[PDB]
This record gives sequence, structure tokens and C-alpha cells, in this order.
Amino acid sequence: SKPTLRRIPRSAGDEAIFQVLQEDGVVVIEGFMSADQVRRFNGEIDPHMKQWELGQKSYQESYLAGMRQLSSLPLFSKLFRDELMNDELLHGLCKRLFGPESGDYWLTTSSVLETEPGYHGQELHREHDGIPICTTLGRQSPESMLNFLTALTDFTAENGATRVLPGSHLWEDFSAPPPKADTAIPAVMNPGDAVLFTGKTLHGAGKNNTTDFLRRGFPLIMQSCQFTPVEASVALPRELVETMTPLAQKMVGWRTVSAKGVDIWTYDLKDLATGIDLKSNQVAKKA
Amino acid sequence: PTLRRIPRSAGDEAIFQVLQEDGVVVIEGFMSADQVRRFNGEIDPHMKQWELGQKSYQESYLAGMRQLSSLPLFSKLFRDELMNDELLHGLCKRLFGPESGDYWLTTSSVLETEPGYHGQELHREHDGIPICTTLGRQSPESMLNFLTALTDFTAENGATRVLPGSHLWEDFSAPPPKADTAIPAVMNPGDAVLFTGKTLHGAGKNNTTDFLRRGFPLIMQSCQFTPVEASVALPRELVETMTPLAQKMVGWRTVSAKGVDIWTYDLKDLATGIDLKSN
Ligand SMILES: O=C(O)CCC(=O)C(=O)O
Ligand SMILES: O=C(O)CCC(=O)C(=O)O
Ligand SMILES: O=C(O)CCC(=O)C(=O)O
Ligand SMILES: [Fe+2]
Ligand SMILES: [Fe+2]
Ligand SMILES: [Zn+2]
Ligand SMILES: [Zn+2]
Ligand SMILES: [Zn+2]
Ligand SMILES: [Zn+2]
Repeated sequence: SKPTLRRIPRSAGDEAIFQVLQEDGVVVIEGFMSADQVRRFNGEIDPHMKQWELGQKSYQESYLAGMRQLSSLPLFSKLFRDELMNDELLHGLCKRLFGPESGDYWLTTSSVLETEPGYHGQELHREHDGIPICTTLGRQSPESMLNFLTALTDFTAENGATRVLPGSHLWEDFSAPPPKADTAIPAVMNPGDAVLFTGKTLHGAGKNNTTDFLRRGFPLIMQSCQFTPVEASVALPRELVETMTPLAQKMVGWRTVSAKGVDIWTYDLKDLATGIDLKSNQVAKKA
Repeated sequence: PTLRRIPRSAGDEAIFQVLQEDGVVVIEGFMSADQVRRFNGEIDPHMKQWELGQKSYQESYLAGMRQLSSLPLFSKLFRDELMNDELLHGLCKRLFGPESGDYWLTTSSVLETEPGYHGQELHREHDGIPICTTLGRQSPESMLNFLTALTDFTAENGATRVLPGSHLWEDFSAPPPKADTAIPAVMNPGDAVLFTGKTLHGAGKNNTTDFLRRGFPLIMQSCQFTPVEASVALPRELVETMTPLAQKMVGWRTVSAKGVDIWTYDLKDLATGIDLKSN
């Protein structure tokens, strides 16, 4: 069935957005971030960007070679820590996706991904293939990941807009070789618009056919708390973590999370934040 | 059926075979007498009662016990001897290598049951992970429990009870039998009862008037699953005293999930990115 990529404003709310996500596996959120947020986030991000270093021999390297990438963005962005990790729409959607089979959720990875002119694109893939039990289960897998992929520049068919196959989250055989990326639908989007897809939906970065345009995307992937994050929370200094809200702290791997009633990521099997005396919403004063 | 026993010297292949067939095996002399003495010496002064009011899966099974967890924080012998043990690593490589790749520590505790302690209901350890509860028998291997006796383990004093073969039963959601139908792992100090997360087991009833029965569960887990014990509780200073391999077990290095690097810094190697020292 030759399907369509649907588009829905941020103001429609999480119920309406979640419904298209269930039916299609992917939806465009218009105005996920405002223009002002995109400007400020870009300002914070610019000076830390660089090329992906080859020689890793990993799953990451197979899909991320040729891209400019920065990850562990809690370390580099106040707007990430304070605005995005407390966003009510993000949390409403995560509660609906992950609540039934997993309970709690948290950040697995977030990156800024900039594709240069001539970048050839990715093969279509499902994001849940980073987790081996989900690869084994295929369609029968529980929901494990949710990717909020925000456009930080214009996203066009020509400049490499992320390509998606609506409905692929419901195909019978997830191990079948995926189709060519050019049969998929590019998520044409203005800055601040985000393409939202589960870890079960076939997608990939498009070919950048321009001569002079750097196409900047912002994947932010939330994950079921029972699965180990791609990005380690031990990289964050305690001092920085203590500037965030309790909820943001929990997303970045410094609080206890409940896996269907099972407390995990604990200190002495009890609450983590209590055990280590973790502070929150700290604000350093000019003194 | 019977609970089988194999000496530590027989090696990982022989031990792994009984584990596949029975889901549970006694390793004679997993730790030496001298290790048990020294480990006990280190552990003694930090023990306390489980605090109620947690409203968790942990609390449902651990109420009434004395417990200490996050044992890398309290024991040099844990950090240096146990986290580098060749037999532990040989068995984990065999259990987890096929479906998961790497593995690491999820939880380890000292569990002391007092006289009168009523025992646990029989349970499978993989029910701490929701996807494994859903899959039941069809679940991939997720956990391996090396449960070492730190005092004598007797039928009467609450030796851990196990049902050999329960890892192969068709229906994992069927209500388990009474704990007193299961076989107690009678053991000397340093012997360990080894079982997968799919095998029905539980701490026994302590029917003595005067014996404190001290067990030492050490649970390794497939790296794709979040640990029960958080690695952010460990200060960096302490982690840097351990070997690279021990560091990896306690959640401070990158682990490979069937070729997928996870627990990374900037998607690259964690230890490199944060400049992590060792030994
Ligand atoms: O059209 C359908 O319902 C799916 C059929 C199909 O692709 C299959 O099961 O092989
Ligand atoms: O950056 C994009 O457009 C897609 C990235 C992606 O799908 C991935 O790297 O897993
Ligand atoms: O300490 C014992 O004997 C068994 C403990 C146990 O099975 C558990 O707490 O999961
Ligand atoms: Fe992807
Ligand atoms: Fe248990
Ligand atoms: Zn609503
Ligand atoms: Zn079919
Ligand atoms: Zn738009
Ligand atoms: Zn051998």
C-alpha cells in the first residue's frame, strides 16, 4: 500500500500526535521547536562540531561514517538540559509509547548530524536494531525507541531530508532487506519542525545533492528504561547534573527508573538520588 | 530431579554443560576459604536491615533480609579478585556471547537471613526485566547468578532452594510450586550455587534458633539490559583503582551489544573520551 507522510502541528497535542504515530509509525510535528529555540540551540552547538573518527569497528560507525556529528549534548547545551529534557509534549508521547510495556523511559542518544554537499545518504534501517533482542523479535518487539528528529536548517528532498516509509512499523518481516532509500518519502520541513518515528519504522538520512548547503538535523532518541543507553551518564560531571530539574536528571541517567514496577539504576537497591544526596535546580550566584 | 555438583577445577565447559541441561549447578570451591574470610572481614561493618517504604519489585522479595548492595563501593576483594575471575568470565562469555555479546554486573549483594526468616516464594531472576517476563521460556539468556555461601548452607538454615530443569518448562507464567518442594543447595563456605535467570529458585526458610545464614548473590547480565545498580554511584577515584576488565563490569567502559557499541562518550569509546585511568 503506497502510503503518505502526515503532518500535524505541535499545538494538536500528544493524543492526536500519538494516534498518527500508531497508525503510520512516523509523523511530522510542525513547530516542535520554535525559530528562537533553533537559533539559540545552533548558537550553543556551533563551536563543538567535528567529523566522525573512523577505526571504531561498531554498528555506530556503519551508519555514521561521512557525517559531521556531536553527541552527549547534555554536556554542551543548556537549552537541551533545561528546555528539551522538560518538554511536556516529548514526555506525553514517551509516556504513551513506553508506559504499557516498559513503564519509565530515558535518553539513549542525541546528536547534531550535519551532512555536507555530496553526502551519499544512509541505507534505510530501523533504529531498534541497535538492541539485539529487538532485532530478534522484529515486528513482535516491544516499543524501545522514539526519535524526535528536528530540522535545524531547511530540510528538502534535494538537500538530504530524512527519508521514511510510513507503515513499515507493521510489516510482517523486519529481517527482509529494505527497499532503496529513493523509494522512501523525504520529511520536507522548516527549521524547528521535527520528524517523529519509532524504532520500528524504516528511515535514513537522504542524499545531499546540493553544491553549497549544509543540512543540519537533530536526532533525539528516547528509550525504554530496561535498555542500556547508547550514551553513558558517567560522562556528566555531578556539578552540571545538579543544575537540572529532577525530571531532566532522570532522562540523562542520574535517577532511579521503574521498569514495570522494578526499580533499576539504584544505590544499594534503594533510590539513587537519596543515596548519593543528589541536589537539583542549582543556580550559581554572582556573589 | 537432582541438583548436580562440579568442582571449580573442572573448568567452564564442564560447568556450562550442566547449566544448559539443568539450569543450575553447584560450583565446589568457587571462592577459597581464605577469600571468604577476607571478604567477610571487609563486609561485616556495613550491613543493615532493608528499609521499607520503597514500593518496588526489589522490596517484594527483599523485605525481612539484611542486605548490602553496590559492593564495589565496600570491597577491594570484589573490585580486584571477583570482577577479574577467569571462571566467572568464561561462563559469562558462553552464556551471553551468542545472543548478546558483552555482559556486565547488574547487582550483587550480601544477604543475611536471621533465625525465623520465613523464606522467599520461588521466582525466576529474569522477571526483573519486562521483555523477559513477556517472552518466558522463549527469552534469550539475560542473567547469570553466582550465589556464594559465606557461611555453611544447610537445609535447615535457609540454603537457597532450586528446581533443576525449570529453565525448560513450557509455561513460565504458571504459578510456581511451594518452596519446600525445591532442593536446597547444601554447601560449605566458598561453594556457590550457579543458576540462570530462567531457573526457579528462592532463599529458604531459616528454621534454626541461632544461625545467621550469609549468602552472596552476584548477578551478571547481558549488556543490552540496564543494570539494577547504578554505576554513577561509584566515585571516579575508586573506579581508577580497578583493572580495565573490572571497570567494564561495574559500568564505566563501553560494551558491545552484538557489534553495537553502547555506553559511549560521543558515540565513541567511553574510557578514551573521559581519559579514564586504571590500576
Ligand atoms: O498484505 C498483507 O496483509 C501482508 C502480507 C504479507 O506481506 C505477508 O505476510 O507475507
Ligand atoms: O540524520 C538523519 O537524517 C537520520 C539519522 C539516522 O537515522 C541514524 O543515524 O540512525
Ligand atoms: O539469597 C538467596 O538465597 C536467594 C536470593 C534471591 O533469589 C533473590 O533475592 O533474587
Ligand atoms: Fe536511523
Ligand atoms: Fe532470586
Ligand atoms: Zn492531551
Ligand atoms: Zn505472512
Ligand atoms: Zn513546516
Ligand atoms: Zn576450558
